[PDB]
Amino acid sequence: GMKTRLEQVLERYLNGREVAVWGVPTRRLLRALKPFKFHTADRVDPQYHYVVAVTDDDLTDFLSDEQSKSFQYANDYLTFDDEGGELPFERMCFNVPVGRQTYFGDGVVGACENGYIKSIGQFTSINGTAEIHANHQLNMTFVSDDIQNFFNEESMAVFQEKLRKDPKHPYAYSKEPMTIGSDVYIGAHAFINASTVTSIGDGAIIGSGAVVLENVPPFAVVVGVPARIKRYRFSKEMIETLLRVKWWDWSIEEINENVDALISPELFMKKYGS
Amino acid sequence: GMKTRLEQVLERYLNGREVAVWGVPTRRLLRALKPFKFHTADRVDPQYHYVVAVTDDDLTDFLSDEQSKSFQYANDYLTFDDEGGELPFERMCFNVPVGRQTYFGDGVVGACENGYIKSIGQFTSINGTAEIHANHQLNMTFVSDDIQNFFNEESMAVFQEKLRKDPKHPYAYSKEPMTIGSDVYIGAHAFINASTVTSIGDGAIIGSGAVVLENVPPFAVVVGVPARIKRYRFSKEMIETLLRVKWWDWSIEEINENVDALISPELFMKKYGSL
Amino acid sequence: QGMKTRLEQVLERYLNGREVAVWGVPTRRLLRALKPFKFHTADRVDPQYHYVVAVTDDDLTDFLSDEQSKSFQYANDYLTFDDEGGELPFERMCFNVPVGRQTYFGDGVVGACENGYIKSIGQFTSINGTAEIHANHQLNMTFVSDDIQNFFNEESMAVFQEKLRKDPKHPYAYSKEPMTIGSDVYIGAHAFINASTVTSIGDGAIIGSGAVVLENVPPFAVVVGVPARIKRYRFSKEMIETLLRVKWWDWSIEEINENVDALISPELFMKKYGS
Ligand SMILES: CC(C)(COP(=O)(O)OP(=O)(O)OC[C@H]1O[C@@H](n2cnc3c(N)ncnc32)[C@H](O)[C@@H]1OP(=O)(O)O)[C@@H](O)C(=O)NCCC(=O)NCCS
Ligand SMILES: CC(C)(COP(=O)(O)OP(=O)(O)OC[C@H]1O[C@@H](n2cnc3c(N)ncnc32)[C@H](O)[C@@H]1OP(=O)(O)O)[C@@H](O)C(=O)NCCC(=O)NCCS
Ligand SMILES: CC(C)(COP(=O)(O)OP(=O)(O)OC[C@H]1O[C@@H](n2cnc3c(N)ncnc32)[C@H](O)[C@@H]1OP(=O)(O)O)[C@@H](O)C(=O)NCCC(=O)NCCS
Ligand SMILES: NC[C@H]1O[C@H](O[C@H]2[C@H](O)[C@@H](O[C@H]3O[C@H](CO)[C@@H](O)[C@H](N)[C@H]3O)[C@H](N)C[C@@H]2N)[C@H](N)[C@@H](O)[C@@H]1O
Ligand SMILES: NC[C@H]1O[C@H](O[C@H]2[C@H](O)[C@@H](O[C@H]3O[C@H](CO)[C@@H](O)[C@H](N)[C@H]3O)[C@H](N)C[C@@H]2N)[C@H](N)[C@@H](O)[C@@H]1O
Ligand SMILES: NC[C@H]1O[C@H](O[C@H]2[C@H](O)[C@@H](O[C@H]3O[C@H](CO)[C@@H](O)[C@H](N)[C@H]3O)[C@H](N)C[C@@H]2N)[C@H](N)[C@@H](O)[C@@H]1O
Ligand SMILES: [Cl-]
Repeated sequence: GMKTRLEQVLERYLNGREVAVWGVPTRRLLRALKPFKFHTADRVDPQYHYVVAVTDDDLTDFLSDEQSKSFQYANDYLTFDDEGGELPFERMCFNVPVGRQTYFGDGVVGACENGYIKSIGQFTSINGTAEIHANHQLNMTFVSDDIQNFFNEESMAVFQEKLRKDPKHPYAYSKEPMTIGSDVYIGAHAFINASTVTSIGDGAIIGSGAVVLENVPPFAVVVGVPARIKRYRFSKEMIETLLRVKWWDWSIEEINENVDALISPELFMKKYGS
Repeated sequence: GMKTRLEQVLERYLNGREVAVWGVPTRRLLRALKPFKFHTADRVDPQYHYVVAVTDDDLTDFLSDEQSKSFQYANDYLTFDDEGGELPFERMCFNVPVGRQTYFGDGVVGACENGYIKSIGQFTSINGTAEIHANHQLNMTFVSDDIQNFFNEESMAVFQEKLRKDPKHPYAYSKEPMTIGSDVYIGAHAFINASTVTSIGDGAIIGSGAVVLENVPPFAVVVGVPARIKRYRFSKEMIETLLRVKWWDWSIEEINENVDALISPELFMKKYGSL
Repeated sequence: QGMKTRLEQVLERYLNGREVAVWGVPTRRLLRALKPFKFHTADRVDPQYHYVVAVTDDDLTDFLSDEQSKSFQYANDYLTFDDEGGELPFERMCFNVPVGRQTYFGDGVVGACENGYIKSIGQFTSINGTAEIHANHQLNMTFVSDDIQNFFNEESMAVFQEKLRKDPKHPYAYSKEPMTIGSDVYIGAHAFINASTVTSIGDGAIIGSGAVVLENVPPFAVVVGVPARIKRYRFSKEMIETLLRVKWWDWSIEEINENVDALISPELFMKKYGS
């Protein structure tokens, strides 16, 4: 129903080639490949073939073969098992928009599937171990969720009605899915609570181990259990300039023309601050 | 003979059907499928077939397939590679009893296999990243465990004898394996120390990131590194009542008959006000 | 790669001209490692003629529960293909990284060896599989992303690398030594060590579960917390000094067994080696 990462890349780049499967195929992979022509990879030529590596180990083996030298990433090959891997173009993850050059792990892929995330910006870097989950209801006698597997139609109706009016947003009910900005960095073993967080601002840094229970302002650096603001990456004038310029939506050419201002915040302020 | 999750479900529900394997069969699967007829899934019909998706992606595929619309969870299908998934009936994980509708990840599966856990309650929800490990010996010149691979039988015997006497339970020696109660909730990146914890009480909530180094009282809410008690979910009076009522052992029929009391603590204390 | 996997180094050392019997579903990567050898799908296996390679841990568990495994000895006659961080009875390489005997860690630390963040990991060291070791990205530019560099032309890349190599805060662990992780070190679950700011986890160090380690851990220090702080040292300053000279973790196997009384009892260790 919803285009996988691989499905989006093939639409964009397969360009009528056949798919050369590198590695042991899976049922999920074969279903995704039914509309196209595909075969077990043997001799591969990027004029004729698109290489799908099934697992990361498959990709590792393929990138080690001399036959891969003529294949360029995403344009001519991809890994099937890496829904959170970044791409050179804006993509969808389970109906969540994800910007260019943004990566995350299966925890966040799940959070996208669970409806917890509104979007993830560009050039955002999320450690694979990050976790994003909602709270369960905290205003009933039980805290379990799978208890509802035992609920009949009537029990489940009252259960849902009280979830729906709970202002603490159990299961992120009746709140906005959170936006994760562009140029965000999230370190290892971090948690973001989907019941109380709607906003991880542009440029925000979430340090390793941080348990993030409330919104992170743009370009704030938060650490600790629970996450506290340690510092801001830039002055407020530089932050508001960054929020107006939005360099993370710049074209590739634009990124290179102004590389100097991207590596020097001082020149960035100088060029764009007024 | 320690039975997988899948074997326990097949024993209960297969009901003379044939197993239809949805996905690539692994050796762990074929060892588990030994007492049953099975084939590679092609056309399936829950009248003659119980479908075993091997991986999570296999189940995703199967459930995306139109042949699945007639298959009920656990009754007619299961994922083999999810030893921690919840079930509608009480089960074993490495001979550790697990209540109904309780789920957890591979780390807690590993804890069951390592012998760290006596039992896990009903309607308990444990994030898949939770870790439960014991301490190594802390009173020896060395802290390694795998050094013992180099011990000969006599060396190993003195090593084991000191371990068995250690009051601080390295490798959880000489202590009770821990209980995890019912209606327990454990967040992401949590840790429970198997050497120093014997019980996660009924109804406890363990916050994300919490490092749990001592017993968590029933219905306590613990957070932090290390975990400390921020509050209890219910009054002192309600906790005693809950511990007597034990709704988590109720029948499905009782859960629906008394759902009003499950949904409102206020009503629960009226209904069970005089025990 | 140019570089030998753990399995490649084990076969080189012990295969001894035998055929490889594959226990489990082979992978394309495994089949490439096995290419120069005669190999086959494990049916009946005999350690005189076969070396068993289990593909996954699940396969290893299966093999070791099969009666056919009784004759096979760890590493000498069988290994797991996909356990690059597992322990070995001899010192080995993980990518460019020396790793001592009976030392294990998980894929996070494997990745850290591949990234260039680790100089060496000592002997008899135990690292929980969830441990993470990563560096900081640049903190003195307009952006913090790394994959933005996938868009850099050659000129853009050059000014980017130029500034990075001048940064005294070591983004991507630039301009610093890769960290050494000592011998007889213990690292608990959900621990993090910052490769930008740490160059040394001393011998004997204990890093507790949940710790965020932002600076060097002295030898035999016990550190906990976010950020990690020293709770105690395992031994007195004089025994630490004695341990760092004796380096029992470099001892041979017979030495370990002859001196097991000193390894078990720090007090006897001291009377013997402390001068
Ligand atoms: C936040 C981060 C990116 C860099 O911030 P920084 O500028 O280096 O911060 P500093 O080193 O100046 O630290 C300043 C203060 O913040 C604290 N601090 C910084 N990072 C912290 C963290 N992750 N946890 C707890 N405290 C932290 C320091 O203890 C110090 O405290 P003090 O000021 O009270 O003495 C880094 O610490 C981090 O977490 N990077 C993650 C790397 C990683 O996880 N690897 C891969 C994941 S993708
Ligand atoms: C603990 C939890 C259940 C909610 O409890 P709560 O009482 O609503 O928490 P509140 O934020 O309202 O306030 C509780 C107090 O403890 C703190 N706190 C709450 N949760 C915390 C956590 N996980 N870690 C650290 N501190 C926490 C709050 O900051 C506040 O502290 P204060 O007294 O010093 O101001 C929830 O925050 C949580 O941790 N859920 C984890 C979600 C998850 O990981 N899911 C996976 C499982 S499948
Ligand atoms: C660090 C550790 C080894 C125990 O050390 P210890 O010498 O027993 O220290 P204790 O727990 O008795 O107490 C030391 C103090 O530090 C605190 N502390 C100890 N370990 C801590 C941890 N991991 N996190 C936070 N705080 C901790 C204690 O609360 C205690 O209180 P105090 O400072 O107020 O006195 C242990 O706690 C640990 O982390 N084990 C690892 C389990 C694991 O994850 N295993 C899998 C790996 S393969
Ligand atoms: N190699 C060194 C670099 O590694 C990390 O960044 C990497 C990610 O690791 C990688 O992600 C992949 O691996 C993750 C971890 O397993 C998975 O979650 C994810 N789905 C998967 O695509 C992205 N593709 C590319 C990105 N630059 C660090 N942040 C970075 O500082 C470090 O320099
Ligand atoms: N989907 C949305 C729900 O997700 C989580 O609950 C889920 C579990 O995640 C899932 O678990 C599975 O996935 C885990 C994560 O990989 C594995 O560890 C585990 N072994 C595996 O069975 C259980 N089967 C069903 C349970 N209700 C949240 N707690 C809940 O708030 C949220 O509403
Ligand atoms: N079984 C119980 C023992 O378990 C852990 O020690 C084990 C490691 O778990 C294991 O590691 C393996 O599993 C890890 C977890 O997935 C992977 O990261 C790793 N790559 C993989 O080789 C090593 N081989 C052996 C070591 N003794 C505890 N530390 C120890 O106190 C406990 O007694
Ligand atoms: Cl039952």
